[PDB]
Amino acid sequence: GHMPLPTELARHLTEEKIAFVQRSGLRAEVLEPGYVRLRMPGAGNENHIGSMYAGALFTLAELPGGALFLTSFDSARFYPIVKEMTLRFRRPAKGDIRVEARLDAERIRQLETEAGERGKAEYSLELQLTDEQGEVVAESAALYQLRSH
Amino acid sequence: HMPLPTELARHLTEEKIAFVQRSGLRAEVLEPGYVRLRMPGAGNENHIGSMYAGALFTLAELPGGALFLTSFDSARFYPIVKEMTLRFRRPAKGDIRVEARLDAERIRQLETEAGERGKAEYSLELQLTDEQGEVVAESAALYQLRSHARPGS
Repeated sequence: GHMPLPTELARHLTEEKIAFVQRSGLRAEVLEPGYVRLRMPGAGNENHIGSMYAGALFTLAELPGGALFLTSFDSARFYPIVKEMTLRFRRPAKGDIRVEARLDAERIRQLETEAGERGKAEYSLELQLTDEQGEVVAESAALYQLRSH
Repeated sequence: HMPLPTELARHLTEEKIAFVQRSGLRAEVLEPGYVRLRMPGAGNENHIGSMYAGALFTLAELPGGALFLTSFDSARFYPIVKEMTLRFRRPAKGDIRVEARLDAERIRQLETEAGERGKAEYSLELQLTDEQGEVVAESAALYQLRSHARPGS
């Protein structure tokens, strides 16, 4: 079905399940069906020139893929496969950086219909990572393949 | 010649950036125009039995900075990554490695252009491999070698 895990529990999962992610201090601000918002703290994630390291920005952009899948898709029937991800670093990322990712229920229905019928469906997430002033510091594009069990 | 002695270059590569240090990334070879790094599988696993995508990205991305440390005046210039594509080929199990190079001539062209114009771009197209030599991921990235601007300018 599409019943997401109880929120508070899902937040701990998102922030702690993967040690690599847990060590970065990544926090989940919102975990809803069709909408996730995460925050990567600047502290501890700085690079060699006073801004967020590219790998931390990548992690922030990558996580919504799995988080949004769990809150929006029927995980008992399908599973996601990430084919590739592209990051564009537009400006120095200073302070805490956030990202929002959306996929409405209608889109999920179309995708799962296709995945169910043909065995797989392709979809993507194009996100904007923003700083405290709302400026876009980086943009990501991730190509996913919805696969049926 | 070498812009930095080996142990110092290795220390900077593995520890200058805390995010990288925490991952346990190790430099196997660091020389002008050539670097080889290794990301341990232990501690970098995702929830499904293979290396987390973020660890793969870090391994694939760092060669840009490592080559900078071994090939250029690392006080006069600094590197930045502009854009990068990472393609996942198969679950990455065990320790994963990557190697990258810049020929002598390209190094000269880059420092000259960065010195005269303030910036110069260089790209890297790399393959990450597991202990059996299987290609687990492939990346393409654009970096910029930049000179420090004069404060107040």
